[PDB]
Amino acid sequence: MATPTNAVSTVEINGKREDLIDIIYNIAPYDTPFMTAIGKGVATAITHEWQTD
Amino acid sequence: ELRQPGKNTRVEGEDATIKAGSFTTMLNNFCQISDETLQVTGTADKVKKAGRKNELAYQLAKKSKELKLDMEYAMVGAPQAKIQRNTTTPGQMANIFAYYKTNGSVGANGTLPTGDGSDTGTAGDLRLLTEDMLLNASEAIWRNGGQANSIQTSSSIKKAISKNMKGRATEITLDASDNRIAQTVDVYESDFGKYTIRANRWFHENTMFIFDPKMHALCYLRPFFQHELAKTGDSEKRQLLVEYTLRVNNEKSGALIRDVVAQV
Amino acid sequence: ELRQPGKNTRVEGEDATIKAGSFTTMLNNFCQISDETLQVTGTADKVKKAGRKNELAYQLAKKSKELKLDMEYAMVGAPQAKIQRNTTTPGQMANIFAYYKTNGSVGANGTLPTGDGSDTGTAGDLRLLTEDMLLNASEAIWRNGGQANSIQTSSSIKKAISKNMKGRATEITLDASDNRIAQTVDVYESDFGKYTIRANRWFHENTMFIFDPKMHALCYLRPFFQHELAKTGDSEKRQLLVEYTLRVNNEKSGALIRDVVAQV
Amino acid sequence: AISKNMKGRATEITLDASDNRIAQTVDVYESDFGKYTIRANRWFHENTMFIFD
Repeated sequence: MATPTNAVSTVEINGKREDLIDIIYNIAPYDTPFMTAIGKGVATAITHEWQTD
Repeated sequence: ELRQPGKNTRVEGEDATIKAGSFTTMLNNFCQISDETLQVTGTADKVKKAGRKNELAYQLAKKSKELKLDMEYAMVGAPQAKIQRNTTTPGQMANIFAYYKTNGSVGANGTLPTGDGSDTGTAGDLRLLTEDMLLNASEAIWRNGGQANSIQTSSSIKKAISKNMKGRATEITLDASDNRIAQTVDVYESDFGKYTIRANRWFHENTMFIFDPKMHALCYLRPFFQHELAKTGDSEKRQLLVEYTLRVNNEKSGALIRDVVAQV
Repeated sequence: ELRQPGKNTRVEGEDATIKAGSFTTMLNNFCQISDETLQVTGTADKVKKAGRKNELAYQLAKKSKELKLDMEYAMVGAPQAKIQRNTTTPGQMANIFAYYKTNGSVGANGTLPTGDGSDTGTAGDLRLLTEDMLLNASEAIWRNGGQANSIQTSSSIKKAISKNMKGRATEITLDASDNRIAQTVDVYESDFGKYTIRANRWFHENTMFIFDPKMHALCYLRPFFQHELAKTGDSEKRQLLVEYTLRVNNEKSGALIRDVVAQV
Repeated sequence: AISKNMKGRATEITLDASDNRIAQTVDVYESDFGKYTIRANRWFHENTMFIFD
């Protein structure tokens, strides 16, 4: 552990360009199985009604 | 990452209200330097010996192999936390033991790492290895959207898994006419993933690691090289050096189970 | 052999630190002589006999076969330690029982051999044969990098293995309508190795040997030969000689399990 | 007696529940040291067994 006294090291010099990769890692899932399973339809009013027997 | 869903009912004809977005997170790691030195006297290179023509090349090859093994051990041999380099103190690597904290498990009276790499937490009491740990880890990985497909662990845990696992079974039957006896378990399956189990000689004991190989990288600041030192007498000196760092893409894609004992 | 990995963190730009290297290990073995003698009277070689024309060759063939059997027994029949020869003490070579001390196992109150070949240790109390013995031996062989593929043992141990081995299985099933009964276990396989089991007629009892054939040599100092002795009457004498030794390349490539019994 | 209880190396001896045929006979015995075919002799002496070439 000498790091000779007057040696120019990464500590002394300035202006080091920072490295930052251009990739952003996102693996968050987004799926709607219940939306895909059930059917689709069109409503034409605020209240939608039907009957059962 | 994304945000958790909410009610989101909203009122008809309302003036639009601004909702805050989501921001990214920064992670970083430091660099580490590894080296190996050798010194051989001049007379030892001239005497006749069995199996070697030149001692220097023999020792240099052995030292290079040991240096590669040292790099592997620094990668996965033992827990390690990042330390900023200084003119009196060495710079240190942050390995996998300082990043994975979400989908893993820890023993009793154990503390998980912070997650930035500055610490590795505290170890807990050892516990017997059960399939419930693997199932919970796989489910946790599935919840966070990970795609891990590899499992690595020590030789003892691999032996214990092969000897008595009996996943979702109670009998284990063998035909009497079969002349072959095998004790081999390589593939683990569940509702949430598929994994292959492999053994590592240098892996840390009492640890299991489920991971995706594509989510880790080893970056070389200075590729491995070598040079000879100054001649100050009747001997020859050689040195080999390398400078590297390790990047973990995303912690959510893997799991690390700690403090697990094998075969009681 | 190589050395275990370590921290190896190092400091930027420091003066090179010299650490010691690794050195080899020397092993040696002695030579031993085996002989056979035969004397036949002149009358016995002249009378008519059923099944033979000449008595001398008829006895000589059996003597040569017995000499080969004696060589095999000296190799594997019983434990042996090397003894230096002098004018009054016969020279004795060391067999496999005085070299393997790493991956094997011994009974309670048992002592392992030193390793050089000067002693064979003390045998322990007999114990039953179980699967974990073979599993641990295979794991130990795999850890040290050895590549063994053969298993040899006595007839009684082979009988015991083929009867109640049931590795990893809790029960053995047989079809009730089947008219064929088979008791044959040949191949043992695990994630660390794969071996074929064979029985040896002259093998020492209560011993099992996992080994690789390529790492064992028989060195002939004098190849087997025969010659005529002096004639002192109406009789003919012949003598047969051989001088040999055994070399084991590396004891870390195999295992020797001792003190195992078929029946309690 | 041999066909009644042999169970060579076996521990269970299983039979399908839906099988309408029950067979109880052992003819070939195989071990690490030899293979034998078993046959009964009317005129053989009682309480004796002979393994031979």
